[PDB]
Amino acid sequence: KVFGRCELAAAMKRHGLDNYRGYSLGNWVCAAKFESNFNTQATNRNTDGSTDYGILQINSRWWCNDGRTPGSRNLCNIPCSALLSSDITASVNCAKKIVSDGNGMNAWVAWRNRCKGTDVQAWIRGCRL
Ligand SMILES: [Cl-]
Ligand SMILES: [Cl-]
Ligand SMILES: [Cl-]
Ligand SMILES: [Cl-]
Ligand SMILES: [Cl-]
Ligand code: NA
Repeated sequence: KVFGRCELAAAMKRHGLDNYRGYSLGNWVCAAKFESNFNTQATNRNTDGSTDYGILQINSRWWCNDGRTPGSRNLCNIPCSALLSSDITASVNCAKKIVSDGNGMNAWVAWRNRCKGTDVQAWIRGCRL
């Protein structure tokens, strides 16, 4: 599923991601825009052999099991394919664990490079929230 901007903002808010660990909704919508272009089915292979999955490009190196990242962990205790569903529940719950692990949203390199320090509120402007 490819979300619309306001549609994703509404879903993220409903799942309690807005202001989670101090990060406003705009930060999460911005991260998703540049990680996946709002596409739940997004996948990308990393140089080390792991793969990033879903709307927030969660890495099989640490967080999910895809059966093909030898030596990796599964800290969210989910198949990586669950991160590709049209329902973003699994992605949100995993993202909450990632952003809680000490480095905040810096875990998402696209957020650090393209969202951090910018007018992130622009990403939710105009939406009926
Ligand atoms: Cl915001
Ligand atoms: Cl594996
Ligand atoms: Cl393969
Ligand atoms: Cl959803
Ligand atoms: Cl933080
Ligand atoms: Na894994």
